Amino acid sequence: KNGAKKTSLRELPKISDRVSFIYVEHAKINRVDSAITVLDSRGTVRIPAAMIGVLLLGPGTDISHRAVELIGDTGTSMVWVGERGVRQYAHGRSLAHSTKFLEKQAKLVSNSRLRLAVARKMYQMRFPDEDVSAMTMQQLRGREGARVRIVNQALSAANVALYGLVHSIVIALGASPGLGFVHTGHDLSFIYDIADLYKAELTIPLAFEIAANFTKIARQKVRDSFVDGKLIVRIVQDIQYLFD
Amino acid sequence: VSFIYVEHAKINRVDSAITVLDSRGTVRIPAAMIGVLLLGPGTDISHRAVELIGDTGTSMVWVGERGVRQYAHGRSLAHSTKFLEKQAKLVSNSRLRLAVARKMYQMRFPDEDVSAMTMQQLRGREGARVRRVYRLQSEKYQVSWTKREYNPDDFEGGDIVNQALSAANVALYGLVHSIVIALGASPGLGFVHTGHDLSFIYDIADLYKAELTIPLAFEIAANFTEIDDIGKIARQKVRDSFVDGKLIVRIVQDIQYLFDLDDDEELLVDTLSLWDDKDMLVKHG
Amino acid sequence: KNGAKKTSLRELPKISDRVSFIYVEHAKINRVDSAITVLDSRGTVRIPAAMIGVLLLGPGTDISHRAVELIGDTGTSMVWVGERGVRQYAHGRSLAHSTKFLEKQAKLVSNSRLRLAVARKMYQMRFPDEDVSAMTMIVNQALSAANVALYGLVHSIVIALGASPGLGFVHTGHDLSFIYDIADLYKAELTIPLAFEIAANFTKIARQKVRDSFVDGKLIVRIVQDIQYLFD
Amino acid sequence: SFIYVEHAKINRVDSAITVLDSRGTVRIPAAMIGVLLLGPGTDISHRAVELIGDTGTSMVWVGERGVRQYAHGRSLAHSTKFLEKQAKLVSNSRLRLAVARKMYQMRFPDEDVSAMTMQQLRGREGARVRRVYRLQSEKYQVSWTKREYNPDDFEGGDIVNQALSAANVALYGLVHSIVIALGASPGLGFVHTGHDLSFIYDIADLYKAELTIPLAFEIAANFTEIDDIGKIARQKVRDSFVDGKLIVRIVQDIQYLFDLDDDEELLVDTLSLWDDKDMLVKHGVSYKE
Amino acid sequence: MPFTVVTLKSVPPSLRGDLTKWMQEIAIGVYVGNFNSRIREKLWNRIQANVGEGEATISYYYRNEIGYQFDMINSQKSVVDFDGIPLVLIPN
Amino acid sequence: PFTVVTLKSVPPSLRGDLTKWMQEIAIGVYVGNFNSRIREKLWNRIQANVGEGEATISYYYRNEIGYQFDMINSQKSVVDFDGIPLVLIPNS
DNA sequence: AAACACCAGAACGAGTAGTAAATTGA
DNA sequence: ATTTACTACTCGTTCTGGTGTTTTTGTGTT
Repeated sequence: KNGAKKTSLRELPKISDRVSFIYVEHAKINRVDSAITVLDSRGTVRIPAAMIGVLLLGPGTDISHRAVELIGDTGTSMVWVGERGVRQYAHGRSLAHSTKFLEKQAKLVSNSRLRLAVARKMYQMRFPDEDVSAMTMQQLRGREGARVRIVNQALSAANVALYGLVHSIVIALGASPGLGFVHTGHDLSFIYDIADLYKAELTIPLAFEIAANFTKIARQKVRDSFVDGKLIVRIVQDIQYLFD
Repeated sequence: VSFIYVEHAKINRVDSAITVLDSRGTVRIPAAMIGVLLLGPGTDISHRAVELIGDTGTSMVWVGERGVRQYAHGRSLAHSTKFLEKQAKLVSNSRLRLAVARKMYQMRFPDEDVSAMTMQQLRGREGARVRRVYRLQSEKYQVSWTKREYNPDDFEGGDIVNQALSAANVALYGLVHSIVIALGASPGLGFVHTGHDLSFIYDIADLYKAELTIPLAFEIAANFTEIDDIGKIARQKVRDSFVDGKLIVRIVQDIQYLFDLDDDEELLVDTLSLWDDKDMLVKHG
Repeated sequence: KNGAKKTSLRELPKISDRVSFIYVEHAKINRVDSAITVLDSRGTVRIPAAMIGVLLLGPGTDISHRAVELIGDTGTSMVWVGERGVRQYAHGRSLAHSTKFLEKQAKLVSNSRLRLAVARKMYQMRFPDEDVSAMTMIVNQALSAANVALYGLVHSIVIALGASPGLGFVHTGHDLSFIYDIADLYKAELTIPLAFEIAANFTKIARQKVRDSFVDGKLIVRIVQDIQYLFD
Repeated sequence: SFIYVEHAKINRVDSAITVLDSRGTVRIPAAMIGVLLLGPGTDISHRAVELIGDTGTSMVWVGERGVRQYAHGRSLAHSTKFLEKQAKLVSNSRLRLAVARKMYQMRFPDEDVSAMTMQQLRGREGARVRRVYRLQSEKYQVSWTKREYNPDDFEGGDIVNQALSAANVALYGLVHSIVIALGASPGLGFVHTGHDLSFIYDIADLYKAELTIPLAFEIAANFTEIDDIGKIARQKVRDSFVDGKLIVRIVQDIQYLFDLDDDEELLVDTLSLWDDKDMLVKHGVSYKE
Repeated sequence: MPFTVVTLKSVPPSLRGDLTKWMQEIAIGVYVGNFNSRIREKLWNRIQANVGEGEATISYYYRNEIGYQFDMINSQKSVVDFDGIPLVLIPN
Repeated sequence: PFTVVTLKSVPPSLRGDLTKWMQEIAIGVYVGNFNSRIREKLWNRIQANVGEGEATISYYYRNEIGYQFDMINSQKSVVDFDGIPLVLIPNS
């Protein structure tokens, strides 16, 4: 045996019943006694992995192959961040033994008219109501532009947690971060799309609040926003509606 | 492109280059020479490095011992999706999904030709060929063999051959998964195999099975006994076969030959192996 | 010091957020390390005496002064049951320092007109419907078991408010008259049905039966509200 | 009619009980007990409780010489005469004045008080109380200024504030015991009310002026702070109780404040069948040593 | 989504650090975690097996007349049925 | 809610006291289901009758992870990772 | 390079058995 | 008679550091 065993799927909890995300910096992760570990000056720590959906790893951080082996084996994910933004989305297994979501996602995105229909659905979901959308081709580019038009710190932080939790639920449902209906030309299209639906209603309010209140500080408001909004379920709902 | 393998080392970063500390010594590699980066046991990669890899389109795949396993992965090669979308197209429309099924059933039957036969006769011909090659190698290695009877849970509850057959097929699945995900394709969008998350990979593997793995299992079963750890030595034999890299250059081609991606845009594989000391623009010592 | 400290009033749980009763037999009870211990052949059990409302002390048992001193100080009640029926009660403290229900009880029971009022409201609240109102002046084992558990639980509830068992509108002529009266209400609905279902046995079980009965019926708050709105 | 037991064990034998002390086994039938007090070092059977319940005998669990109460039982012959005569009486704003007047006069024998109002009576009560306080103070040359009843903290306090409190608590306990033994209720009060032990405070205010304050002052005069004043107080009161003359005038005051005739009075007779220095053995107790 | 608590005594270190993936450590041999029934009814068959000679106990939130249930493996503390309620025992 | 206590190096005048509002399911592990004011008074009855030893309590709640807990005089600690409480284990 | 099984011993806390001292926390 | 503080002495469990190994538990055209 020479070790413990790897997890299964019926000993794993869904992402609807989990914590959202953790942060880590100036540390170094490892494996020990069939477990995970963290080590800063303040002292050792440990980390449950079957009760999280995202890890974030900041500067001065190190990590070892035998930890990744373990985290991935649960359904969790890894994300390296910094002063410039997120980077190096990593992930392991997916908590879905069937591929219906990917099949239908491809059946859609192959054709172009269905792609356009779903993109219009999302364009009208981006805005406060239903009849506020516009039935045009590219005037919605200027629409989104005008809608976009010591605070970028909170902007980023929230955007990072958002991207990560999306990535997690996407791979746990069975979708693909590449088969996107907008933003295409990369491998994170479905992610960069699904995240703009909530960037507006989440990032900016508390970002401005913080930037006004000058005297880390954001990640409590971000988690409270998650717990209240119920993102982890509303997103699954949006997706089952967007693909049917 | 260039592929690479690292193990028993400790990575870190310099201005725009890598450093791989080990027992022999240290190395240096500007990141615009790497391509894929197959990490491995005994490796502590840093953060300040990763944020470089990400900024060069380089890939990375936490693997076992010579790709016998796949444990994680990051963003694919150069952040592209050609294979993915051209796979989704071919599998969605049910007229193309056969032009790439009776097309792959051909490359493993070189003599015969089948462009008219359909999805139900293929099955019955494939099955017969496999039943034939199995008995062939059986009577070659003077072994008893009737069929592929087993149970997934009670692995240690059957004959000695099925054990190693399964183990080697699994290591093959592992390497195939690794390379596939490193390119940008998808496992589940399969043509002959349906539903399961790892179908395209079974479909690929069925090409390489009958020339690499059963000639391994039957030997492994003849020259060994019940009081052993056959499930360990199969993995090690396939690890020893995967060293050179005469199966990472066939896969890229057997992929680019299905999706019909052209010749000018093809990929050129190079299974490098560091500490050859014949390189250019690579500090050392 | 020289021992642990006694129980306060805010560290106790109300009688509604509690277990109902626990049985005992052929054992010996004592205080150990400031706890309540029960010894017997099978072994040695300890008792959470603040998450309970009554004990029943069957044959063969022995108990010591320094154990009742501790039980009483919670709100639980001791009762020495027996094959022949119930036997004498015990209670140390009342979980209330108001003395209001008792004031109104005395006020009401002093006179006789509004005593007979409740006397006939008994027949009213007892029998199924109001149209049946008449305002005109092998099974015995389980029957007595349920009746016993009910008597004890009634005693606990009564004392848990400030009330007295001695002021009996009917069954008077004793000190346990009030609880006899209150128990007459829920006897028929609960005692006899299960009594027959058991007396039809082919092989104690009454305890599981009555426990599940009370759990489904909410008997605690039932009786509490009955007494409230019967004295208000 | 009363009894006290300690450092013993009990069991039932043919309508009689069988104690078990160090020296020998006393015995007594189930007719002469009446009331029954129980003290530390007693474990009691089930067949004995059966009798003590099936005969009308009372059963109580008390500290050393009834200085504290721990549990109850039923009442002598299961009667409520005191309870009924207390409830019928307290539920009348007019009839609930004469008994109060009586209680007020038991502490003012020289003057009559069946003309004054309740509000005016507490003034003279406090007057007499402060008078006896200052009197005992000047007698024992003790620095006394006033009372302080803090039911939360005992630490700071004052030596007399500490000893009189404990003596009054022991008195409360014995009164509680006897009261519950008769059949009355401690909540149906006349002067005090709003709490479950008000009748206790009242019927103990009688004896508080002659039994605990002089004791407290003689305690505070010739003792120190390091000593366990709270332990010696209840011990002195236990000694004072061993006699049994205060268990008698209480029952005589109960039957007198509710206006119960003589033919209803009961026999209050203490008993001590086990001594270490005297001989007290007679009349039916068949020592089965 | 009940509350679950697990205790472990004299077990291999390949079960004292694995269980720290679901749960969390507050003291020695004391592991506390919140999750639902299907997960724990698997974790219990996972700990019945790879424990060895040592002991372990589980207790979860429920709805009975007292408010919880529990079970044991290889522990000397038995369990008795006090006419509906579970009470721990300590034999001789 | 559901409450779990842990005692280490305490007088025997607590391991038998606490057995009234709780049960002993293991050695140093006391289990109990009850409400909030009782809990918050016990946690002070225990803070002073402990002496040199150490104890721990954990109760059901409604947070992002699903519980809380408190520690007194332990060599462990408790740290917050941006809203969530996680244990610690310092260095020599 | 990183992480497990194994063994040797060293340190610290739970459990039982007798002695003296009280009847209790006000 | 019952129960607690206090002591000394076993017995057991846990902590920690040096060694020698292995990179890992294994359906998928039955």
